[PDB]
Amino acid sequence: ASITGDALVALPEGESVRIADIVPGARPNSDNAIDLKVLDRHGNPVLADRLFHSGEHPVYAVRTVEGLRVTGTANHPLLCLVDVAGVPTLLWKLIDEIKPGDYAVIQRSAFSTVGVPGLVRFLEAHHRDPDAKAIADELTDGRFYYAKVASVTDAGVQPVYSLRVDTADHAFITNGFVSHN
Amino acid sequence: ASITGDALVALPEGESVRIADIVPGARPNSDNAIDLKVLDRHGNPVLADRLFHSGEHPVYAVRTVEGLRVTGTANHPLLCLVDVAGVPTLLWKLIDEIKPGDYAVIQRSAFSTVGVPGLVRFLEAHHRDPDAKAIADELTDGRFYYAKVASVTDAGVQPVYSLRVDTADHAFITNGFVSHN
Repeated sequence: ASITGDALVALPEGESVRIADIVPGARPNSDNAIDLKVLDRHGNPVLADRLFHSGEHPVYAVRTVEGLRVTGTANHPLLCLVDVAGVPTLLWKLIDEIKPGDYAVIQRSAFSTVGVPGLVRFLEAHHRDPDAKAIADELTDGRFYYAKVASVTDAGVQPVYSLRVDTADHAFITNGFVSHN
Repeated sequence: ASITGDALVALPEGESVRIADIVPGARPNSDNAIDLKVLDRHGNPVLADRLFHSGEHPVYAVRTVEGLRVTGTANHPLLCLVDVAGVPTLLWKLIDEIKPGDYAVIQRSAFSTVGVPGLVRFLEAHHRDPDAKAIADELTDGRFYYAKVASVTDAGVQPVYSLRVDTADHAFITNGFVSHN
């Protein structure tokens, strides 16, 4: 939480909706019950049960080398591909902490460059790490794309929204980016 | 139904098991209850509740231009990309009917060339077909690969197996190929 009203929330069947339109005319600082099917971290349909309009807050624009962009608050978490002691790990980073060069995870199903950054060296260096094969599988999922962050810029103060998704993961797709509730 | 005991059944976490090993030593012509999580048509975990060893039957080897191969009976259904009046449609074809040049659907998650054959012409020709966008989405899923069939050859008479998957679709992954129960 939270992102700007223009973010497109990925829905099933190649469909998508701006978050400000899920509860058209939602009051600022309102907790609204909804029953929406939304794509999760893997592009699979999951249930979102609350639309929160959290009022207006300072917001920052994260832009990708490819031109993708998402605007949300400083503490809004986006899933990034992080190098943790040699192992490429999928981890939530707050917008606050994203810097150019970071790799944000993109869910390709949200639409209707080359390789997992650092997987090769990881494989040849590790590989016979019992979970090296399980790791490779997840990173390697064909629905993922790793976009290089170009810039995180101040975007002003804006009305800001979030969803509540019924999932242990609590993630949804906003402009191709994997967002946390 | 049915395929040869060597077919690898795709399981979650990059794991896989030969179908003859799900119920080691299963009797020929036996209906066996199991509780196995298996990947479905999209690489998502689904429940398989029966392992059938259907005795020995004539079997045929379907080989792909890339070298992929699956061996099963004449009436065993494999999901293929078929041109139905200009629209690339995912349809079950029996091994009996597969010919070189056909495109079998491969689920990439079963492992740990270029483009949807005929989608472009379909898009430029159709596109503003209300479901043209929903269609493009499914065909376009990053987890799919379309392998060109090179040959369907007689493979002899062999003990043959099948799973029962708890799904309206009734599909499972066998050697990368999307098989029907």
